[PDB]
Amino acid sequence: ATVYVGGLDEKVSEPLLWELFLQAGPVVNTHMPKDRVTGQHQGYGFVEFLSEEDADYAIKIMNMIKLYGKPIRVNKADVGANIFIGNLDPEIDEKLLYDTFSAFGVILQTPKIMRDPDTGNSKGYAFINFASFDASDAAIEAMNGQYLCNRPITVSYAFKK
Amino acid sequence: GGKTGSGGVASSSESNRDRRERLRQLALETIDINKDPYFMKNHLG
Amino acid sequence: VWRNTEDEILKAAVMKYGKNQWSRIASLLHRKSAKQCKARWYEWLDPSIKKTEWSREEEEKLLHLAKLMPTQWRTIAPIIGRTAAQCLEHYEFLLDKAA
Amino acid sequence: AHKKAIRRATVNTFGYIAKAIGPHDVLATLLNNLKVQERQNRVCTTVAIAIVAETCSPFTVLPALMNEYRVPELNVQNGVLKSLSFLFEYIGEMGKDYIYAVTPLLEDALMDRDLVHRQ
Amino acid sequence: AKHHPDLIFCRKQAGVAIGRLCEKCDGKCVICDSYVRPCTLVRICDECNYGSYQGRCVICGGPGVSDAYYCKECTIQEKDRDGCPKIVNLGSSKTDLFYERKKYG
Amino acid sequence: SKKKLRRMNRFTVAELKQLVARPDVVEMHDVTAQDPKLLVHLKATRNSVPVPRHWCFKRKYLQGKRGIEKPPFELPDFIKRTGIQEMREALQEKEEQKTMKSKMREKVRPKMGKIDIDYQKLHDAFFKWQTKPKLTIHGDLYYEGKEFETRLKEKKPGDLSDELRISLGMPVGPNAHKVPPPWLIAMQRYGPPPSYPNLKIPGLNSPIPESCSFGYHAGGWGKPPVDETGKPLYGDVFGTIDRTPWGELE
Ligand SMILES: [Mg+2]
Ligand SMILES: [Zn+2]
Ligand SMILES: [Zn+2]
Ligand SMILES: [Zn+2]
Repeated sequence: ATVYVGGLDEKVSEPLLWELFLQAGPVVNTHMPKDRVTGQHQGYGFVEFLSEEDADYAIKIMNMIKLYGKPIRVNKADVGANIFIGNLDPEIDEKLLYDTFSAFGVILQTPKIMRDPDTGNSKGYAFINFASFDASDAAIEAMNGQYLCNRPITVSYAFKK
Repeated sequence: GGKTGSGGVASSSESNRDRRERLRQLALETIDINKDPYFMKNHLG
Repeated sequence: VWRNTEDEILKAAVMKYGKNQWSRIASLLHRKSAKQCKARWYEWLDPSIKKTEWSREEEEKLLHLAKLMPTQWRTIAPIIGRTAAQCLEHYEFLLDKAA
Repeated sequence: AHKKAIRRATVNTFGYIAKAIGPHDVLATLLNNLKVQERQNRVCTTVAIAIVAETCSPFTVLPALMNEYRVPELNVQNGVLKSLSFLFEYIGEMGKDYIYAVTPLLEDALMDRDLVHRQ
Repeated sequence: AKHHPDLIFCRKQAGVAIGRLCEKCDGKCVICDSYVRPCTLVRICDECNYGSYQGRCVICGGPGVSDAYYCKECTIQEKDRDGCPKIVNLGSSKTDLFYERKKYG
Repeated sequence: SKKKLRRMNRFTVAELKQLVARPDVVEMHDVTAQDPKLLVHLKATRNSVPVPRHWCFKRKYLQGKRGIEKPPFELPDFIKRTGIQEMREALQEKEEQKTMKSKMREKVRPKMGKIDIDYQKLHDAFFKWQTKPKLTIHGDLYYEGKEFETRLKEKKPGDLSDELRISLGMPVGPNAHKVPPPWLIAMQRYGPPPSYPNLKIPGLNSPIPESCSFGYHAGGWGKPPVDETGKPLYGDVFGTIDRTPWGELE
């Protein structure tokens, strides 16, 4: 029943946190046990919502939730660990893509489709940072060459800017 | 010697009200001069 | 008499105004005159006055003096460094502890 | 004064000269008195604001009372509360227009600022 | 008078004798101690109206000059229905001030 | 001791909680009442009002309210409109600049009619612009700290706010309905949260809220969920008497 609010926005108060937990499910406790001096939330928070499937679909919905604009992570309570991906589908979404590829590692970057500014359709390319380099190994090995959404995937550890 | 155009001299109530105000500014001063974190004025003065 | 509250308001006044403007300091207090504000500062509140216990040097002094100049406490006092009221009470004190 | 006849008559004449001139100026010099310290004068000014408000209709003097309740002193906040006590007893049945203006002040005072606030 | 808790009323049955006020006391209510909208007249107990007690201040006790009333608030809560509201005891304050004076001058 | 015989009478709390018809009502000390069956029956009567919380507290009541600092009273809107506030501010600052000399001087030579305020605005403010505040229903006693409770029992996702949507990166105002919160995307993706089978999503499980557009560019309502036959996944994402008051003024 316990959920980790990471990326908890510096000013997104327990009001916003538990008002989002209540709008999704039986919000029985949200808590930002925080820095005992600065008072600001800890960047890590513990929220209990009584139902396990409630917490599950809550974590499914609260990925990339933009508290104070920054995506707030809700889950179970930067060395270059990114995978770049070719042959991507233009029908893809970033939340759905995190839901798909995230089982090998959580989304330490939201999956950005490298798409032009002129039209707004994908070029078959993307990039997203996983948790670990071992996570990049697993993700890109179970997603390398296999059949993605529309175009069979092609993903490897990140080429950096 | 005096001067013309003046009002009188304040009665006890005005003199005591001004004394209390002066005593308040005094204490705000010395509280600063000791850089006292721990003092506050509440909404009843 | 004087209360801790008057005393602290005096200390603060003096520390702002200085030790020759007793009349405005006396305006700051209620039921107090400049004569009395001055007397209090120079009897008790001044941080030059020391409130310790008597070194036995100080007490042999006190006894020798209070015999050489009998009853003259404002004259005895500065020669030993405490106010005349302290010298006098402590002198009677030694006298009765010795009696 | 030590005599109650004098203070009663004094409050009445504040009413009369408020009837001659407008209310505003006498009412401003009366909120200033709520800045004094001895209670008998402040209780007598509290009855004088009630009278001014009842002669020249309450809608003239209420906003200034309700605003004076925002200055940070004990004695003036209790001055405007006691003044409303008197005023509502005087106007009697016409309270029904100002009851809604007033109540948000009273709940604010009944959540303490002092024992005397609640009293 | 709602001000001094140390005093007491006759409280015995009413009558027909109107009640009277001394000049110090003139104009106020007898329980509410107000100054306004007086509605009904006061009626006093026959015992507390007998003899020397005729025509006095219910409150003061001096020479009565005017008729006592009840404020509209006493009339609405029905506190005018309790029989003789005459204070039958002098209090501490009368004799107290009297003695302070008689010592002073 | 006959006191201890009365104590031998004193039911256990589970004794009480058993006999009475509503046990929730029974508190700890209820056992100590010279009439516990009465007491609990009277605590279970409709519309009655429970004793104030602070009868046992060792500190007194708002004496405990003590510590923090408080903002001054806040005037009603219909009284702000008349601008008495800034008027009296101006005079307060002037008189704080004044010194004792000038104060007595104006006591002796008043500046009559320095400033004024008009009637008919006070009259409109009391007899034509007044409003009923939010009142409390019967039985909501106040206690120390009631006013620092955000709210609760608000189980509904449709209830959005302004600070919420702002720090969500979503708009508040009249376009709130056409403004989708960050939850609707994964709502359409994997259902509503599984404590809220009975929540309907604006734009994902319910029709587009009026003048909002299904779409996947910035500001749209997506590709509405349906099955492989054409049946919506939750609700309908596409949107498939004489109540007159009886005696009322014209
Ligand atoms: Mg000259
Ligand atoms: Zn009388
Ligand atoms: Zn009465
Ligand atoms: Zn009688």
